[PDB]
Amino acid sequence: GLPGKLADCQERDPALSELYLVEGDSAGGSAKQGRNRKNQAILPLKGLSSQEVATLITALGRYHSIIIMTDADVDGSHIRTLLLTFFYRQMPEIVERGHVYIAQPPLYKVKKGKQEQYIKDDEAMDQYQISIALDGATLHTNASAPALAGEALEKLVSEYNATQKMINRMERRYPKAMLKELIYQPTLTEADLSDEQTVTRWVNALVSELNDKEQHGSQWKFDVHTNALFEPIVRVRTHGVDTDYPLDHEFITGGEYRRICTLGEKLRGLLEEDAFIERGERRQPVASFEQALDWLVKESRRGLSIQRYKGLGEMNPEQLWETTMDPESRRMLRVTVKDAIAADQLFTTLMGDA
Amino acid sequence: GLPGKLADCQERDPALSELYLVEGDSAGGSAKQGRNRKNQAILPLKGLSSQEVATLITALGRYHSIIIMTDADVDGSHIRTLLLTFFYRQMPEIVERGHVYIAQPPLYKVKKGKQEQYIKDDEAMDQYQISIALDGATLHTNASAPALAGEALEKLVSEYNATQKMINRMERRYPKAMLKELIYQPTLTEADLSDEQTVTRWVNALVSELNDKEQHGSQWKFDVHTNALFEPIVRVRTHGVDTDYPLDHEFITGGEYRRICTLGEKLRGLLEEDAFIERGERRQPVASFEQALDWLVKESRRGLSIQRYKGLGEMNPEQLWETTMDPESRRMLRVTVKDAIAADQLFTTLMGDA
Amino acid sequence: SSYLDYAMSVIVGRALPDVRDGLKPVHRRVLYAMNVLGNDWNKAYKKSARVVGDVIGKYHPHGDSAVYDTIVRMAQPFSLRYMLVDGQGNFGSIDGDSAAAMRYTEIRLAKIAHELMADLEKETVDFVDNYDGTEKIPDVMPTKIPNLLVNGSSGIATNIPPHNLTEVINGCLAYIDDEDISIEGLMEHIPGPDFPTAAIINGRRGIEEAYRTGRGKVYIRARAEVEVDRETIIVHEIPYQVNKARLIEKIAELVKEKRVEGISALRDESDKDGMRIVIEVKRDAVGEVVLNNLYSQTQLQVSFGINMVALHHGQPKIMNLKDIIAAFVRHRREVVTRRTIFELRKARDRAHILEALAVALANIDPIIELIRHAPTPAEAKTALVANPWVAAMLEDAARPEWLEPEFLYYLTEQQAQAILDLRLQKLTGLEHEKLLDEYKELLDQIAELLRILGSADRLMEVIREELELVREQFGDKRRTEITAN
Amino acid sequence: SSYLDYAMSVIVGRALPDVRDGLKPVHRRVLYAMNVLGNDWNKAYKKSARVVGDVIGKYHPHGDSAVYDTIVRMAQPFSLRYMLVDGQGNFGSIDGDSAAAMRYTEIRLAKIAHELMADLEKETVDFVDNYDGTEKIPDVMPTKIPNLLVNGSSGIATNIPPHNLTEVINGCLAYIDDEDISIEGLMEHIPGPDFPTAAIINGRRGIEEAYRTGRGKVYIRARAEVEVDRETIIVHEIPYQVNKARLIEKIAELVKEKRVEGISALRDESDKDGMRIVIEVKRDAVGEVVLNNLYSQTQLQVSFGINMVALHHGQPKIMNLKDIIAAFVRHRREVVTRRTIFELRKARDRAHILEALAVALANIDPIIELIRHAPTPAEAKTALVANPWVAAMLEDAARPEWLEPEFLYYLTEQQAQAILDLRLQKLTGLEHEKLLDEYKELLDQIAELLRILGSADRLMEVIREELELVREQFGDKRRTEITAN
Ligand SMILES: [Mg+2]
Ligand SMILES: [Mg+2]
Ligand SMILES: [Mg+2]
Ligand SMILES: [Mg+2]
Repeated sequence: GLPGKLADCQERDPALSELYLVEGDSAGGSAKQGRNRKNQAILPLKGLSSQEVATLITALGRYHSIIIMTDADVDGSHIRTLLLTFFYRQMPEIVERGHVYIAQPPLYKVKKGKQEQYIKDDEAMDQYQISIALDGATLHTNASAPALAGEALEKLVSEYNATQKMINRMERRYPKAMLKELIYQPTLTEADLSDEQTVTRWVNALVSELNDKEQHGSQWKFDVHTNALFEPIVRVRTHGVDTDYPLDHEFITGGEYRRICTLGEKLRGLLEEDAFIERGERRQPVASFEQALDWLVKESRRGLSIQRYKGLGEMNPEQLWETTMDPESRRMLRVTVKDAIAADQLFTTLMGDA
Repeated sequence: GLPGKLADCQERDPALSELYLVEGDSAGGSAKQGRNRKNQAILPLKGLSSQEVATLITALGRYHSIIIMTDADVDGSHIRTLLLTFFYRQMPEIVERGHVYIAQPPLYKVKKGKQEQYIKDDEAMDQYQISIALDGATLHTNASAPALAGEALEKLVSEYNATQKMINRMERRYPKAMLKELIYQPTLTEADLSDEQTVTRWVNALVSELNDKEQHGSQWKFDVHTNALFEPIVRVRTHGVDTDYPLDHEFITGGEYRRICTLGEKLRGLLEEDAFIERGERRQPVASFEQALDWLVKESRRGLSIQRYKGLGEMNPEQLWETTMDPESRRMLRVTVKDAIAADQLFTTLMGDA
Repeated sequence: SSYLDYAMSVIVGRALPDVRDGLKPVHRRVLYAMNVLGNDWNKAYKKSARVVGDVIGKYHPHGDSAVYDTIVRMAQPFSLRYMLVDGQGNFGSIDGDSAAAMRYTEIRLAKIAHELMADLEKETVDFVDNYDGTEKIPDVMPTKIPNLLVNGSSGIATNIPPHNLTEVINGCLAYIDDEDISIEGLMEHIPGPDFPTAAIINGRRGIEEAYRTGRGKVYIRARAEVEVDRETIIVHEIPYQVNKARLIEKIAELVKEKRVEGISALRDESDKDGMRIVIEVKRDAVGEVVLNNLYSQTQLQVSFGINMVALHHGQPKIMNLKDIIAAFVRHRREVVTRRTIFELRKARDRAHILEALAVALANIDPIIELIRHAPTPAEAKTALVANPWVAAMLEDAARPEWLEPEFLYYLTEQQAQAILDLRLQKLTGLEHEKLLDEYKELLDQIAELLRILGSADRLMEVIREELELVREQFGDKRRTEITAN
Repeated sequence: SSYLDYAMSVIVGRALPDVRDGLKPVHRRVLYAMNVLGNDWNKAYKKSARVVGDVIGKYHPHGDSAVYDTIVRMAQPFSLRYMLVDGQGNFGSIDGDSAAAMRYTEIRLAKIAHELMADLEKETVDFVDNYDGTEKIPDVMPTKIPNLLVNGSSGIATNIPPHNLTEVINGCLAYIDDEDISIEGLMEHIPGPDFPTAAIINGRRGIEEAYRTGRGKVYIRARAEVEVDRETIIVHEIPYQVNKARLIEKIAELVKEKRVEGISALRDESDKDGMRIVIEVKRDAVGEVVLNNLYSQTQLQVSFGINMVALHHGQPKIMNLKDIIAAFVRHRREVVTRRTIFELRKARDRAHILEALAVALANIDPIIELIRHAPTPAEAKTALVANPWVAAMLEDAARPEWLEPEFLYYLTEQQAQAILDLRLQKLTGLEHEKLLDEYKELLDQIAELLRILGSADRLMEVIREELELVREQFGDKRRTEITAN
């Protein structure tokens, strides 16, 4: 029957009680040793859908808020997919009314000294690294703004990273190393292109830099194409094969190269080359702004440890409580009828034929 | 049907053909890649007795000499037991007529230089170590026989080992270390017991030796019991507990202590303490005969390697051929109706209830 | 003997534990693998898969899911009264819920396990070959804990219940003062079993009978209380080796067939605070009449057929309480002795090495010249060998028994290479004085070790000190109750 | 992207091989585990269990029987055209007989596998984390063999047949001389697939179509001959990926239902001399009429649907013959370059260390004094740091690019400890001259490495030399026959 397979709760009123759904092998036990008897009920499942199980879940319900605890990985998360697709198909309305949710176990556990922290996302993990890095940090330049910190610094750091992200998003089209150097090199103007002497010396300065900085076995060269409008060209020999990259009139006109220049404009305006960075007790002179940011991060991480979770079973029942099922701590996520739809589709996709 | 499960042979006449029976997982494959198509047929079995299999074996037979290839270990050899017990029960006459045999894979593989050797038993492995050790060996003593070798030496070495074997067979009753020293110490006589002064000094000499030789944390002591007939007693404190061993009138009269004395008599007659042993190019002076025998064995083993087999699957099909199924090389063993009887009993024993 | 007597002798070798450390081959391999790995209690957690592989690879290559289960059970609080494995993650429940995948769960040795394998490096136990013959495994663990009594065992035969460490350490100390003490003198410290899952033992005759003849049948009952607010039964603890979930199914089935009566609501409210089974008595029915009716038809009451069988000398024996205690104390004596002898030998060998190093410094310059002279190390070595070279400090004990009488101060071939091996950092005038300390401190140690080996009562005092250290560090309160009525 | 696009991107990550070394994560882990173990071709055999555990423990903890099967298949002569694993023991048969237990079978790396992972230590490939993050695994193997072509692959999708190494090495060398060569220019060296289990390929259009469009369907037929003495059919070799035993059952079933006719005796005479299937034609029946009737109803004839799909840049691609060859040659360039750069760096760092050691000897006595002076090594160290100390030999290349301009001869903190670490044996006047050789020989090497990195055609000459070394050492005869008719 039902008793022996389900671990019910004291609460008798639906909409005041929540039913957890886990994979026996992953959290079946830990969930039970860490739940709260008052309002948390636990139904372990095993499956790829057991029919007896499917009659147990039906005979179960009662409970208004039903949580699905399952690993994020493709292999383990299947049990979640089978549920969503079974819901959408057999029970459409239950998903629509917002009764079904999806537990969101932390992806990280950061701890500095006595303090520990549970971070949900890789986006939140990024927000946390920036936060630490910046806290207590101030950048002393010789420019109009002797000290750059607080909200102002965050603006800079954000722009700098935004550019490096875009760089990596356009990496296949142009060498990552080159775009990084356009940031430091003076901007090339639509008007500048019309002149050849300025254009040639420019692309010469660029290439001349890349070569001196290159640690890997690569060879940079420059060439200027004459267009009846002068257009620079950067040829790179790597590894044994040389490819050439044209700086089209479009490129110099493109918003992508503008965001690179604007960044360089701010950086060059802040006299970054010569500066001091403190965070926050100590400081060290930096030759570049990125060298200052690398240093910030080296400080922020000095005494902390970071643990990544790959599965629920990695943590004790107590830990599982503090992270996933403690009302105050937990970070749940409700599923939409559009999400159950996608879970039905995925199940069918895996089922090439049936 | 039959084809696909059995690998038959060219030979059509029973009593001119042999059927091998193996455990698929152990030798199923290797047997087939190493057999001789002419007269060797192979029937792999898996099981704990498959019924389809049992109808395949019946539908099989044909073949006069049927070999059972199976590991010696208790876990793997079960398939052999199931066969013998099935034979005895269902087919009594086939075992009685001497049609069923049992392959005897080597327990060792010794190789010196280009030479390799396959040794069947631990008894044969002992005969081989002695053989090597003695080959080219001669013991030079100062006694009436300047040089002791050949058949004469074998006699000595055999007696010496026979005594050490008996010693280990009576080890629980008396300390192994003590009995070894009775060999070197002068014999105690029934007549000697009647005198106390001689008996006391004797057991004093014994104990005094054991203590000087003891490397472990043990303490030897002597005591003489007066019997209205004097009987020595050796008390040993080990580890923190002391036990005492009485040299009863029976002991001194016993054949066991006689074999120890006779050995010592020969050894003491051969002036073993001072001697030379050569085997055979070089030689080294020895303080004891056992020190000479240890040296022999240290020589014999110097350049050889020894591989012990635990399972058939440990060796390639070619190797399996040269050892177990090559008519000239192989060493088979026929089973008696009395052996099938014991295999029926064993099966039943494991089957506490059915 | 017959092939049958051997086949029976090996099947019994796997099934029975060793009276000395209550461990079977599987457990002893798994634990030793953890120790070699450096998977200590004070080091970071390691994934179960890491250990399971190491075991499968070197010591016990017979199924990954088998080896893991072994580690699991040694981690669970409900199956072992004193866990030998420290585990973080989902390790299964009393309900029978499985443990998480071996790649997710994390484990390291418990503080108590380091005591089980205390003095394992010092040649205190015999070593056997592994399956392939490339590795060596302990024939037994040099244990400071009487595990066979403490944690017990099960035969698939023998059935030994766990016992409180504190009680047992006492009983052991009692056997140490008087070797002749009776089973009733022991039962003054060891009243009975002490299961991890605390419960109530009703009969005291069964335990007295089992400590005396090695065999007996004892009663175990669930700790249930009746509660008002209608009427409800609440179980705080259940009998050892009892699956709580299947227990629940059973009661539900009984009420279905109506073999038991007076139950309206049966729910499992077990949570992070502890175990809690709820049975709401129906109206027109008594709670304790329903309870006793349950005891009579339910796994709530279980008789534990004690059958203390364990391999003493590689041979099966049915032993009473005293026999098990004595065996642990003989084992301690042996480990303690063998330990000392090894410690002494090592001390000798280290003091011998030091003497060469110390003499080297005083005569260092001439040596340095020699080193510069001979192109080949062996040629400079031979030079050091040819001519012999803190007098109060030097004044024979330090020298190993194996060392010849011959070896101014005489040098060994090995010592010559030791002087050649010494680095340039040791040359400083501060290392000389430091080494002088180690040397002198080792003399005081060898002298102490000799005092131990000689005095038989001294060895029995060190053993008693070790047992006390165990009772304090790892001792805890009782959990099951014995109520003879 | 959507959760579905990711879930599909990971399922495809396990299923497809990497064009560069034709290995899937499982194979690359298993092989790397063997290399770390020191399980070389020239070392003793190690039990399979030993490797399986190491893999399960550190790199791929997903079932022991899964990891073993992987090692098995890499050992079998009938499944791999060029075995990467050397195995001794029962490793299963073409019939489908399983391999022996992992505790019995023995294995070590094949000579060819050491080439697959040649230059793996020198930072020539990227490294990824393991499941727990305690170990690092190569993202790909720095292979000298075009395995994806040589040994092929299978998708549970992609289907690539094995190829002769000699042919392929040629085709690679042909692509090296002219980057623009056509698929027909390649097919001058690579006529077609070359299965481990030799057989007859009847159609040549399918292979030409597959080398051109990456997709095609080819015919494979058993090599059967009719024999007199009545009439009997004898199969010497069968189609790749064909279970011989089930083939036999099939023919027996066909004759039962009488879909095929003219067979009186069907026996499997396969033995240590090779494969031998016997089918005795009945009287009143033709042998080759029975044979062709078999081809038509039997697995004796099998069409091999080539479908060359493989992950180029972590992304799935359908590639023709040339695309696969080019990818191997770009991979070689990268490995060769990255190798050099590392070799150069290491040479620099070693020459830099040497310079300090050499200078130390000439000024050795003053140093020795200093060492005697300062009690603490760091105090003697600081002393060495304070004052700077074979001129022709010294005459900047040797110095690493990272080394500052500042560092008489200047010393590094690390170098100070290196002089302090040096042992007394190195002091001999023969070690000085020996070190002088290593130093000078490294200069000649760094100079050579620089010559390589500069000259782009030089790098393409070393690659060609490596391919030739592979074709000679591991090249062998063809086995399957192509008969376009
Ligand atoms: Mg076993
Ligand atoms: Mg409680
Ligand atoms: Mg997987
Ligand atoms: Mg052939």
